[PDB]
Formats: sequence, C-alpha cells, structure tokens
Amino acid sequence: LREETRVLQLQLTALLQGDEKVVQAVIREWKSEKPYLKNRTGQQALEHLDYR
Amino acid sequence: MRECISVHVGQAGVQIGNACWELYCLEHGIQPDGQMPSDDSFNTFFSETGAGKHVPRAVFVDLEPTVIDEVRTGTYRQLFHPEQLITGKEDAANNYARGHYTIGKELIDLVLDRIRKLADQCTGLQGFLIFHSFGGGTGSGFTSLLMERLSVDYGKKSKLEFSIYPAPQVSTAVVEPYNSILTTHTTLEHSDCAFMVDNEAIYDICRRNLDIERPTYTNLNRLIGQIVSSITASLRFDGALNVDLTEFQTNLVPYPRIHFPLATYAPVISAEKAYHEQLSVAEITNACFEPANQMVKCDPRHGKYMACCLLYRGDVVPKDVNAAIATIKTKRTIQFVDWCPTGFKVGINYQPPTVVPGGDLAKVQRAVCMLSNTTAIAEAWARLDHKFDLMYAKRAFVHWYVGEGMEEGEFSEAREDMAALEKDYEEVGMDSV
Amino acid sequence: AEEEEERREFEAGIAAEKSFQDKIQGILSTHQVVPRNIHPMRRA
Amino acid sequence: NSSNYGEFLPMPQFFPCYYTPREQVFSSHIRATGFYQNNTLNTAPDRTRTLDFPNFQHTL
Amino acid sequence: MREIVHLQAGQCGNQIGAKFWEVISDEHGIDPTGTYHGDSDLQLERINVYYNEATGGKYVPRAVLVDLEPGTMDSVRSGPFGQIFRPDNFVFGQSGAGNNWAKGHYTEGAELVDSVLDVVRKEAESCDCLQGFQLTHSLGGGTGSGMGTLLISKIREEYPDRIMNTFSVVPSPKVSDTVVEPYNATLSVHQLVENTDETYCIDNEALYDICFRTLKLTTPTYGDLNHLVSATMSGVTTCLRFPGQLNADLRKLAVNMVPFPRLHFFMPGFAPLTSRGSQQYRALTVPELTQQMFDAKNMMAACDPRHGRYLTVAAVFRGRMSMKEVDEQMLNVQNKNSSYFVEWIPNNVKTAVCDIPPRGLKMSATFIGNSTAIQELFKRISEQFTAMFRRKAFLHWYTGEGMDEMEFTEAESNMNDLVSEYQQYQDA
Amino acid sequence: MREIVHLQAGQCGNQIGAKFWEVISDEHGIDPTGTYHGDSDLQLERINVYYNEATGGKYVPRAVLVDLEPGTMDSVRSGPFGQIFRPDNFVFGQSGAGNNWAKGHYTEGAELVDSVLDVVRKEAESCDCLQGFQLTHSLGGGTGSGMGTLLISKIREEYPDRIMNTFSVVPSPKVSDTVVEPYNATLSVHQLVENTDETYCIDNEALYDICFRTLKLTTPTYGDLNHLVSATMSGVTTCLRFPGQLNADLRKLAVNMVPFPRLHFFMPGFAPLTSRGSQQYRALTVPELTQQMFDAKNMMAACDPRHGRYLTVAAVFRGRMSMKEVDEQMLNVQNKNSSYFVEWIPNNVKTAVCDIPPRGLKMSATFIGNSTAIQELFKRISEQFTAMFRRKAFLHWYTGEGMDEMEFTEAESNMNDLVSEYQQYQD
Ligand SMILES: Nc1nc2c(ncn2[C@@H]2O[C@H](COP(=O)(O)OP(=O)(O)OP(=O)(O)O)[C@@H](O)[C@H]2O)c(=O)[nH]1
Ligand SMILES: Nc1nc2c(ncn2[C@@H]2O[C@H](COP(=O)(O)OP(=O)(O)O)[C@@H](O)[C@H]2O)c(=O)[nH]1
Ligand SMILES: Nc1nc2c(ncn2[C@@H]2O[C@H](COP(=O)(O)OP(=O)(O)O)[C@@H](O)[C@H]2O)c(=O)[nH]1
Ligand SMILES: [Mg+2]
Ligand SMILES: [Mg+2]
Repeated sequence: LREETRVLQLQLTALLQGDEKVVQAVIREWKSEKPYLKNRTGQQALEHLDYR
Repeated sequence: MRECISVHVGQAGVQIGNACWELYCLEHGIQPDGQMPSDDSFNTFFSETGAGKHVPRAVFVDLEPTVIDEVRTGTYRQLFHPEQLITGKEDAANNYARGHYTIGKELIDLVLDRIRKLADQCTGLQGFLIFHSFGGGTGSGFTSLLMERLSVDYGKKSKLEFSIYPAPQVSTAVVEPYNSILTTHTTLEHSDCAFMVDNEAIYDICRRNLDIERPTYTNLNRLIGQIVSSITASLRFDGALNVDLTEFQTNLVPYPRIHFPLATYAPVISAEKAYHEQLSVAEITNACFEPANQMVKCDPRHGKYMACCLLYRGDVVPKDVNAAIATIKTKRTIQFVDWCPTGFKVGINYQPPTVVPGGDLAKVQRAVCMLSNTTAIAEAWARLDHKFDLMYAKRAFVHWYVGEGMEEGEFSEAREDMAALEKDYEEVGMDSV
Repeated sequence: AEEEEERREFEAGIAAEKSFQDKIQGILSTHQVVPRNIHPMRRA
Repeated sequence: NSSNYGEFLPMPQFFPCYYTPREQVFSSHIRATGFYQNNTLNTAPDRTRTLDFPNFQHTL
Repeated sequence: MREIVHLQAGQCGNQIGAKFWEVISDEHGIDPTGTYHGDSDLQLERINVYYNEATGGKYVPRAVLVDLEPGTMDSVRSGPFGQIFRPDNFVFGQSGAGNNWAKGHYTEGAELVDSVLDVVRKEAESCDCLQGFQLTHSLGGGTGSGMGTLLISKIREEYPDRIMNTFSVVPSPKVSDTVVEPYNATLSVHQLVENTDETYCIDNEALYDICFRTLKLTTPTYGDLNHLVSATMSGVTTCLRFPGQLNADLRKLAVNMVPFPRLHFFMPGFAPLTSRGSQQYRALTVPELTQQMFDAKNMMAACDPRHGRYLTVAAVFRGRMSMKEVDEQMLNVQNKNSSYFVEWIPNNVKTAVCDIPPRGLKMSATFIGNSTAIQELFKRISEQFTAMFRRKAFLHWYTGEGMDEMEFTEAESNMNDLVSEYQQYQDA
Repeated sequence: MREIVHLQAGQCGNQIGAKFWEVISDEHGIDPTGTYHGDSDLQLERINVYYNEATGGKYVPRAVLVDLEPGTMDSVRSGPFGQIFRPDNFVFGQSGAGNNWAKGHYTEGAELVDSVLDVVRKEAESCDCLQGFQLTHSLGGGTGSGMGTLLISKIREEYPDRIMNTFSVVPSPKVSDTVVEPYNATLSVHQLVENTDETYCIDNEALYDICFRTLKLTTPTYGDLNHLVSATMSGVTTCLRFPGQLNADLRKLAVNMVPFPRLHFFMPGFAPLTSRGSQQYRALTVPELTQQMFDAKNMMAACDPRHGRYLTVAAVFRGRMSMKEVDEQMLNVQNKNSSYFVEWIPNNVKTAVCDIPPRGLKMSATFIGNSTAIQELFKRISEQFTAMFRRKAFLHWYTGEGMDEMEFTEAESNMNDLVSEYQQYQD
C-alpha cells in the first residue's frame, strides 16, 4: 500500500503539471526556443508563438 | 506590488515575531488593531481590506496553546486574523520525533491549507521568511516538515530562516543537541538561506554596548526584530540603491550547501550614550566587523570571509561607504578569501529606523546591517559536534526518540550529513595557486 | 563692443550668483515638507 | 513578559521623521494593461535615403 | 529629418538616462510638460533628432525605458522631469533581474523581448531617416548588462546598416558594488564587441575622482554626479542638433574614430568643469592650459594615457570661436609629446564645432579618446574573473538558467583576444 | 431624407441601442428631452434619418424598442436619456424568453411580433424613402436570438429592397454567459445568412479585450461595451447622415463590401480608442488611424483576421482628412502585406471620408472589413453546438415549445455551409 501510493502520487504530479508538459514539448525538439518560452503557460504559448 | 510572506513556528519563533510585528506596525504607522491613524509600503507585510484593517501576512503556529494565547488575547487581538493565528493540540515537549512524526503530523494539513489561502491573495510574491528554533520539538521537528512540504508545493520560492542556534556555553534544554543535529538534514537542501542568531550576542552586546544590565528575552527579540526590518526595507522603502530578496540570495551565498551567514547590527547604543559620539558611515562600518559585535559566538579571525552583504538605512551618502569599504579592506586583520576579490555589497534606504517605546536602542541618522558569510562558522558545529557525540556514544536519551517512531539509523545519517558539511568549509578555505 | 559685451557678461554672472544665493535663503528659512513624507502619527 | 510588547502607546517622538514610502500608483496601472504588442500590419511609407521627392523637371 | 532613438535599460541606465533628458530639454527649451518655452528658433529646427511632436506644442521624447524592478520606473516618472515621457513606452517585468546575467538575459529578461523590440519598432517607422541608436546601461546587473546585451543582439539583425551607441558603466575594483560584477562585465563585453560600432566606458571611480579633485564638493551622490559630468558628454550629438562650422555627427565622428571593426572602446571627457568658486579665477579660452587634457584629472575613466598610446582622438567644441587656435593647439599637443601617440596614424585628433554652447558657459568642449591603455581597465577585470572562475564561485546561478559552461570560456577568450589587440598596437 | 429604423432586441440590443441613441442625440446636439440645441445645421439636414419629427421642438427616435422581458424596457424607459424614446415605441411582452431560441421564436416570441410589426410598419410609412433598417441583439439570449430572427424574416416580406443591417452580438467565445449560447446562436446564424444583407460580428470578449489595453479601463463593464458597438454603427451611417468629401451610404458600403450575397457577416472596428490617460500623446493623424484600424486587437469580433484573407475592406473615415494621406495609406497597408488579401480582387479597400469631425475627437474611421476569418467563430460555436447536440443536451426543453430535430440539423448544416463558403471564396 505504501509503495503503490508513491506510484499513484507521482502519477498525479506529472499529470497535473500537464500545462507545463505541453510547453516542455516545445522547449525540446524545436530548441533555441527555451529562453523566451520556458517560464510561460499553455496560453502564453501559442500566442507568443503567434508573434513569431 | 511585491510582498514577502512570513511564517513563525515554535515558542522561540512566535515571541521573536511579536517583537517583529510590533516593529512592523510602528514602522508604517499602523495601530495595534489594524486601522491607519488619520502609500504602497503596507503591501509587503500587510493586506488592506475593505476597511482600514491591515491583516498581517504572517501565520503563527505552535503546538503549545499557552504561548499562543497571550497573543490571541493580548493587545494584538484585533490585528491578527483569529484563524491565521493557529494553535496546537499538545506540546511537542522537546522531542524531534514528536514534532516530526506523531503530534506535529496532525497540524501539517491545516498549516499548509493556510499557506495556500494566503499565497493566492499574493500577486508578486518573492519568497518565504521562516522563523523557528533548534532546541525544542516544534521549533526543530515541526519546521522540518514545513521545509519538506514547502519545497515540493512551491519549489522555486526563495525561503529564508532566522534560526536561533543552541548556545555553546550556556544552554536551557538538555536534549537540544539532538534537536540541532537531525534538523540539519532539512535545513541544508530544503532551505535557500539560513540566518543564525545565537544566544551569545545579545547576551553580552546588551551588556557592553547598552548600559542596561540584566537583559531578558523581550530585549533579545528586538534586535532580531531590527535586522529583519532592515533586510526587507529594500523591498519596502525606496533608496538610492536597493537590494531585492533574490538580489540578496545569489550574491551572498557561494555554493548550494554554503548558505549560513552571520549577522551584525552595528548602531546598537543606548540613549544616554549616543550623544557622546558622532555616528559616521566610516565609524559604524568599522564597528561592525569587530569580533565583539557578531550575532554568533564564533571568532571571525579564525575563518576568512567569503562574501559580505551590507544594508544601510537612513541618512547614508554612497561615497562615505565606498571610503569605508576601502578603509576596512586594507586592514590586514579582516582577511577575505582569495577566490572572491570583491566580496562586498552596499544597499541604501532613505528611511531611518524607528525605536519602539521602552526600547534601549537609540535612534540614529544611519544604521548599517552587516550580513557576512564566513568559514569561521565551521567551528560553530565543532562545539556542537563534540557536544553531540559525547551524549550519543552511550545511547543517552535515545529511547524517547525511537519510542516515537523515529528510526535509530537516522541519527547517524544526520551525523554524517554534518560531517560532510564541515568538510566543505575545509575545502573552500584552501587557497588555489 | 566686444569689451563691453564681456564687461556685461561677467556682471551677469555676478547677478546670477547673488540670485543663486538669494534662492538659497528661501528654502533654507522656510523648509516645506510634504505630508506624504511624514509619518502617519506625526501629522496632526 | 509578553504583555510589554504592545504596552506603551507611542509618543509623537518615537517613529522616524522621514517616512519616505514607496509610491507604486503608476506601475500598478501599467501592469494591469497588456504591454504593447505588434499584432498589427504594415503601415510604413517607403522611407528613402537622400532626396525626398525628385522633380526631374526642365530635362529628362 | 535625422533621427536617433534612445534606449534605456537598467537602474543605472534609467538614472543617467533620465538626467540626460533633463539636460537636452534645458538646452532645447523643453519643459516638464512637453511645450516649448525658450528663445531661439535654432532650437526647434532640429527638434526632430531626439524628440517627437505631440498634438499641440508638446514634444514627447522618444526613449524606451526598461527595467525588471518597477521601483526605478516609479522614480523616473515621479521625478523632476517625467510627464514628457510616454507611458506606453514604459515597459517592465514583474520580478527583478537578481543581479545575474543569466537570469536577466535568458530566463526572465527574454519574456520582455517582444515588448521592448515592439516599442523600438514603433519608434523606428516614425523617422524620416534613422541616423543611429543610443543606449544608456551598465555592466553590473542583469537589467543593464543582461537585458542590455540582449537588446544589442536583437536590434542588430533588424537594423544592420544603422550605427548604434551604448553608454556603459564599467566596474572598478576601488568602487565594489556587486560580487558578481566581475562575472557580469566580462561576459557582457563579449556582446559589446561583436555587434556594436562604437561604445563609451564610464567607470564610477573616475566619476568620484574628478568630482572630488576638481569640482570641490563634499558629498557626491549620483544625481549631481551625472548632471554636470555624465549627461554633458551625451550632448556630443549637437552636430546633429545645432549649426556648426564644420560638424561631425554620430556617423561622421565614429567612422574615422574606430580603426578596426572590433576595437572600439572610448574614453569620454568634458573640458569646462572648474568649480563653483574658481570659475572666476581662470579664462574660458583655449590656451595650452584648458585644452591639454593629458593629465587625467579631467578624465572619465581610470586608466590614464600615460600607460598607452592614443589611436584616435575626437573633440567637439561649443561657442563662438575661430578654428585656427583649435587647429594650432592640435599642432601644439601632438608635437610637444608625440611618444604617447600612434606613429602610423599621423593625424590622431579630430575637431568638430557647434555655434550654440550650453547655457551658463560661453565656451564648452567634449573630448572622446581611443587609447591603447584601455586594456589596463580590461586586464584588471580579467584577473578578477579568472581567480573567481578557478573555484567556480557563483557559477550555479548561471548553469541552471539554460546556459552551459562553454559560454564563460568564449567570453573569457574574446576579452583575452581584445586585450591582446590593444597590446599589439601599443608600440608596433 | 433616407431613413433608418432601429429594431433593438433583447437585453443586449437595447443596452447597445439606447446608448447608441445616446450618442446620436449627442452627435445631433439633442437633449434628453429631445429638443434640438445643436449648432451646426449639418446635424439638422439629415436628422430625419434617425429622428422622426414630433411636436414641441422635439424629435423622437425611430427606435422600435422590442423585448419580451418586463423590465429590460423599464431600464431604458428610466434611462438618463430614455425620455426621447416614444412610448408606443416601447412594445414589450409579459414573459421572459428563458434564454431559449425556441420559445422566443414560436410561442412566447411570436405573439408580440404581430404588435411589433404594426409599429415598425407605421414608422417606415411615416417616413419617405428608407435606406435600410437597423437591428441589434445577441445570438446567445432567448428573445435576442429567437424574437430577433422573427423580425428580419417577417420584415423583409414587405421590405425586400431595404438593406437589413442587423448588428448582432454573436456570443463571446471565451466569456460564456448562458450555458445554452450554442443552441440559440446556431439557429440564428442559420436565419441571418440568407436573411440579413449586412451583419457585424460582435464579441463581448473582444469588447473586453479592446477596453483592457487600448482604452486602458481596468473594468470593462457593460457601459463601455455599449460605447464601442455604438461607435462602429454611428460611423457606418454618418457618411449618409453628414456631409462628406467621399459620400457613402449603407447600400454604397455593402455593394462595395460583399462580393457574393451570403457573406453578410462583417467584422467591425473603430480606430481612435486611445487611452483616456494617453490621448494627450497621439499626434492623431491618418497613419496612426490606419495602423490602428488594421490591428488584430481593435476589432469587436474575437477572431484575429491574419489567417483569413481580407476579401474586402472599408474605411468610413470621419473628420477632416488629408485626402492624399488617406489614399496613400490605404494602398500602403494593402500592397505591403498582400498575404491576407484576396488575389482575385486587386483592390478591395473602400474609403468613405466624411467632412464633419467625430464627437469630441478630431478624426476617425470605421473598419468593417470582410475577412474569411469570421468562420473561426462559426467553427467554434458549431463544435460548441455539436458537443451538446450529440447527446441532445438541452433539446428536451426545445421540442416542447415547438422545435424538431430537423431544424437543429439544418441550422448546423447551414453553418457548415457558411464556414465552407468562407474557405471557398478565399482563393
Ligand atoms: N529568542 C527567544 N528564545 C526563547 C523564548 N522563550 C524560550 N526561549 C528559549 O529558546 C530555546 C528554543 O526554543 P524552542 O526550541 O522554540 O522551544 P519550544 O518550541 O517551546 O519547544 P517545544 O514547544 O516543546 O517544541 C528554548 O530552550 C528556550 O529556553 C523567546 O521568547 N524568545
Ligand atoms: N554613475 C552612476 N552609477 C550608478 C547610478 N545608479 C547606480 N549606479 C551604479 O551602477 C551599477 C549598475 O547596477 P545595475 O546593473 O543597474 O543593477 P540592477 O538594476 O540590479 O541590474 C550599480 O552597481 C551602481 O553601483 C547612477 O545614477 N550613476
Ligand atoms: N453587450 C452587452 N450585453 C448585455 C448588456 N446587458 C445584458 N447583456 C447581455 O445579454 C445576454 C443575455 O441574453 P438576454 O438577451 O438577456 O436573453 P433574452 O432576454 O432571453 O434574449 C448576455 O450575453 C449579456 O452579454 C450590455 O449592456 N451589453
Ligand atoms: Mg514548547
Ligand atoms: Mg459619391
């Protein structure tokens, strides 16, 4: 029970930072974007990226 | 529109905050109930409601209902939100395992519930500002869980603690070396900066600098009140050169594990003695590196300074401080480390300090707050590590800690953790050619 | 004409300096302070 | 010994004389509005180098 | 008609910048409301060099102001000037730059790049012609050195042909303010040498030195340390603004000033700064007395000419003078001691003049110097950085902000390249 | 001369319109009572386009105040300037239209429409030659959407050639007031595309978004929402109303605006919406209008054009304009960024310079340009509809008042036709 709790707590942490997860899928692969895209949210992205 | 959240935990922490919060109300002109006697300087430690009521941004938590009651029913009754001013259920009773496992556990959920309800009202938050101890159970074990939960719930917020270290020569608690070793696993990588205020500074500064004999804790806490007001005033009062909180962190701290500075409030002088001399910028800077004025019982001549941060208040001209720094750098006795040739800051605030009624401090044209990072605090643990292993060698006072659920092996894990931290100050004190 | 122009320019700086120093005795004697820079418990 | 904290009410001669506060009334307005963004389109006259508009008269 | 737009980044950049707009508004007859209240028509006929024309009478100065702490923006707006400034032009962040180059150039200052490059763009299409750029900043913190160098890069691709000027406040060991100042400045000037055309270096030590030794005042705070010292040099652009006899604008002065396209670091100076007591003790003409500025008691940088050679010298003059005695003093200052001058450049000095002096002085001069002794100001901060890089003193606040170990080595090597060239043309 | 009758519908249209009849009154110098105290006769020349002429020095608006809810009409009757409005022109029902299109179009809506038709027929018969009608509502609300589309369908049957200028608030994409905004909007879009000849796509989100940063007001209430929509439809009719260098009317705009007669959904915009703490520094001249007109923020449809090519552009300029400087900028905007401009039309920019200055302002215009990006709303409301249609969500209280499943599919299919028509005419 104690072991599956961390499995079912770290599965909640990453899946609740999903807004961050979508943005981090842009800070990888298409790199040289990270300085002016990292500290943002999902709505700041796709609107910042509109500007570019 | 920038603000600093404070949390005060422990009997030591709550009463040094009563001296902190009496000074905050008397700095900004706020009555002991909340309303202004009749700016944006309130919005660092104070939230403005529909009326003139300024609810304080602190949350006071302790497991003893006795010490929380006299501020619940004192002259600051109407100031504090009565659900912010949270009590406990039973005393932690000088036991790390009690404050970490069995009785401090039923208060984490309610404390973190109030930190969330306070941080969302926040809009430009800079970081936390912790207040605890090292001796008792709730000053050491209950704050350990706080650093455990705030590191994962917040993360990138820069937390600062004004710890009160166990004194090397006098002491008030028997098992407080046990409490001051196990807390070090959670003040190393779960604390961004950690100020140490030992009970040997105002032990004798209140005797030699101030002509008053026989000081008590309501005079101990005022000097701890003055320094925190001096640090945050750069966030709070305008200046010729301001030092933000994040400004202050990356500059004073060398290394991720070396964030344990000393402290010094230089113009601590009595009213009947202050008119006997002029208090210049050069004089008050020369009087702050003296080994009889630091906040921790450690001789700075043994160590070498890494980087020093100076915050000046009130009437200070930024040429005399540059003359003061150059004059105090050329003396051989105060020796710095080779890999940091500059090793200095200045910080200017226009507003001079206030003095509380009944205080023994005299108000000044200029006040300097010297915050030094030394490797002379390496031997701050030397008289505590020898204090530790002598008691630990024959399993003295161990049955209570293992009787409350704490494993035996976590004593030696904190033992080797501080031994490695002592090795770091031996590594950085060696010159490289 | 250039001699009198330099003659009139130097005494203009003499006239500027006494007006510069008479401006001193105004702020030095009266010494206004804005209520925004006073403590809330000092105002009455 | 904790009742002495808020015990003595202040004199008019305790607090500092220069209450120089921070006066963020303008930046609070500027943060509320979004900072200027060029989601706008070309409106540029053809800015040229030397000579603005040639007459080319009396010859050519 | 011929426009340059000002750039202001940093607390030091804003304070010097705000004081700069006080001096030119005093000179051009512009009040702290925008309207004209001066005397001569020779003041408004070139209001289109620094100022933009508002609805009626008012002249709004074009100057982007940026910082990460909004307290400095509150100070410039609630200041002895400020209503002339444009609130839409005021742009800032939420949290400070933390005195860290990496956080002020990569992770926190990069969110404002779109907004700060916008207000440059909207102040670039309103120009009949863009003569150049102009920035006031510093090399101490991330607001001025971090975002400032990020402003240097982002403008350079969009306007490559146009020149661009920076007013840098370089660190000094005698006036130490930040322990990270040797990290910040040695990595900033990597981006002040690749994509700039001419830059000026104004350290605080010589600012304190000339304000004590010459001006004869007791407490030099920063306000009066810029009005009669630092903002007077910024009026070198009077050739763009005032009629002169033969004049050198920011393009003309700089093109025959820098010898090689990556060696442009200059020493500023202002000639008449006598005292408030000894002004009626000497003559405001140009003898060998007030024109031989070889003694560095009237110099805005620490390193003196005695330890190097002058590559190229410029001097813009103000007032009703004739251009022989300024020309024969050039004969008299080069031939009296030619051992301190570059041999293969036979004419090392430039003279420009304007007919309208600043008010209060009937004759004024501003001096700019390219010296091979400026490496002494760069070699000293090299050892401030290598000793602090050998033990990695404050490195990990750079490592976690998206920048690796290698950019420190490139910045150290490029300055070590720069100090080697100033040494290579030392004697030749 | 030419005349316009306003057929304000629902909450939304009356709040817009009563404040529109505010602005027109202030534009004509008309007092809250209605007596003409204006100075320039140019106001009095074409005043009968809006102000039908009553007795006692006083004109009454042609506004047929139409609503079903008992108390929307009490607000505009008790409004500050509400005294001008004719009491017969205050027709109201005795039940609320439940924010449902069905009840506002078949049972509770379609009883007042008989009484509504009687008075609008009277007002048009009183005047001489109509340029075209005006109508304002929201597609989200019940009597805005249902009773709104009851008008235009039953208006055109004896006003065919009059241009139907229904200026509706298509429901805001982000800001969702009513839960069942998708149903009410979809049925209305279905009955505006063949029905109306000219419609302006207006979104409360864009109404918010303009007034956050351009007008600087930190609280865009319902008042300044009504400021903005009033200003874009005083502008499209001012050049008829007031003397002009290049005169353009409602017909003259649309014949120069809609290329194929099902593209009536236009995209409004007003240029000089400067911050009221920043109007001091603007140098308010032609190039900064044309820049601000052609700006993604300053348009009351929440969509950004950019993706959508401008099929056609109007600029109904107000004020004293340099005519060269207007003429140059209109090409210079068009030629320099030709990507969002259709290639099968070489020049799609329409200019309508009108002599009189705007109210208080020096000079203005009205961008009502047709982009194919208007489909972005119609795509959003469509998915918003089919999310709720696929389980027949609020359809249960629709069939009782007189719907069927078929009209729900027909409205969704027509709106798929509308987006596909926009995708097909963009090349
Ligand atoms: N600075 C200061 N120290 C105090 C005060 N009251 C007691 N102390 C001493 O400071 C030491 C540390 O205090 P704590 O660790 O917080 O003790 P505690 O929180 O009461 O212990 P528990 O409640 O059982 O967990 C104690 O040994 C006390 O003797 C005070 O008001 N201010
Ligand atoms: N000469 C001059 N120097 C200044 C002034 N203000 C600040 N400075 C110095 O210039 C340095 C620049 O620091 P800065 O980069 O602006 O710090 P930051 O705002 O946190 O980035 C500071 O260390 C100050 O010591 C000024 O007005 N004049
Ligand atoms: N734009 C605008 N909308 C308004 C105003 N007052 C109420 N509303 C709107 O009215 C809509 C609600 O529809 P409503 O007309 O009340 O429903 P109905 O009366 O049954 O047709 C909401 O979307 C609101 O935006 C106003 O002043 N301006
Ligand atoms: Mg206790
Ligand atoms: Mg015509």
